[PDB]
Amino acid sequence: MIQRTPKIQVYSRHPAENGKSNFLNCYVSGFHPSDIEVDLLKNGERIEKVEHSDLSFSKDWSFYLLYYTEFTPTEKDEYACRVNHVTLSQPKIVKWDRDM
Amino acid sequence: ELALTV
Amino acid sequence: GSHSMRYFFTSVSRPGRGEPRFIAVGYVDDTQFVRFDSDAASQRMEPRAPWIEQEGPEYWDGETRKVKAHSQTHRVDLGTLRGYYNQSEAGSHTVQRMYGCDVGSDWRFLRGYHQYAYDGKDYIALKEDLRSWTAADMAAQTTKHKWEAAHVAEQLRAYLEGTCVEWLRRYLENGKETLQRTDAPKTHMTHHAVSDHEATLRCWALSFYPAEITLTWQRDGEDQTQDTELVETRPAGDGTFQKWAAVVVPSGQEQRYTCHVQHEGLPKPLTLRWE
Repeated sequence: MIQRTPKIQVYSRHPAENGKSNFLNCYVSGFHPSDIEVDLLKNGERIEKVEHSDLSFSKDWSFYLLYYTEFTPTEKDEYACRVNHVTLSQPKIVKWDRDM
Repeated sequence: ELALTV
Repeated sequence: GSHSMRYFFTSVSRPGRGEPRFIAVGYVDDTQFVRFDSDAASQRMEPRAPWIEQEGPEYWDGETRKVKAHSQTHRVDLGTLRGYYNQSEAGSHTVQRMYGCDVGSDWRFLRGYHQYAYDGKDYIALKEDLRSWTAADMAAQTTKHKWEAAHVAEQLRAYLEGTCVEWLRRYLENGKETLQRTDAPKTHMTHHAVSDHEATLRCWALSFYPAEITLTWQRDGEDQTQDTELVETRPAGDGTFQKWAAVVVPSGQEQRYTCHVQHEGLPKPLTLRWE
């Protein structure tokens, strides 16, 4: 069966500024089949109040989802996205990098 | 608005 | 600008855990306006854009009825597909269907589409004439025989040239502030050393709508397409999109490199420079 690996991006909606509320996004795209686990992490713990988009797909049939939560960046808080999917042999963690 | 089996 | 309405359907079988999960969504261009999820409590077609909410109870009732009928049809498809391919009960499988229409700048019909996939691969698609079928393997030929004998193309064509375009125009009108807008990308480039002899140059486009964009790096005017990391266009979550393209360059050659941004909201394509 066709299997396609998720492309994972973790990023803020607006340029991050400490003490200013924002939205943290994890966008996973290009994957197949649709069954996927996506969590947003704060200091390596699962963030509970995380919403996601409705399952959709691209011209090439691969799936995409946006997971998102409101957050206020600080100096010391570290964010990340944890994704598991049949194409990944272990969960993959992408760290949020604010200086890209 | 919305509009067959294989 | 040109416009589109497209509906997307995904059904996934779940061996011995009850009935297939069915998710439907509808979009105008890059703006989603409806969803249905077979697992949710409501069992209703639901609004996902503010300008759809004004549609009255007949609409919601009709779309809920039709969406459920699309779902049941995919439940049958999953059974039929497992028989065409001689597949066991033991494995999950996926049917996907997409249909809708494109209009031009003058909102006249440009193109219609009606496509299915099974397990991530093209299965059968309505051709450009809306009268004929492209079937991608022998199983899908069996579907093509059945759909030709039942005159399926004709009924699809009437929707795609007629109803589809009429509702797209109506949505475009009602959601004009959201849908008939173009937001030009806010562009910049970032520079970060990766060692004492190399730097990452990353060309950014932010806050743009619609999603379609081209970002390209040149070195002395020559395209660096094999050396460019291009991420997938991503939603900001506020109705606009973001994208970046990066190259790793030797330190000192920054001025050789230019980024080139193409978007329908730009009066001219932009060239960004390190000098």
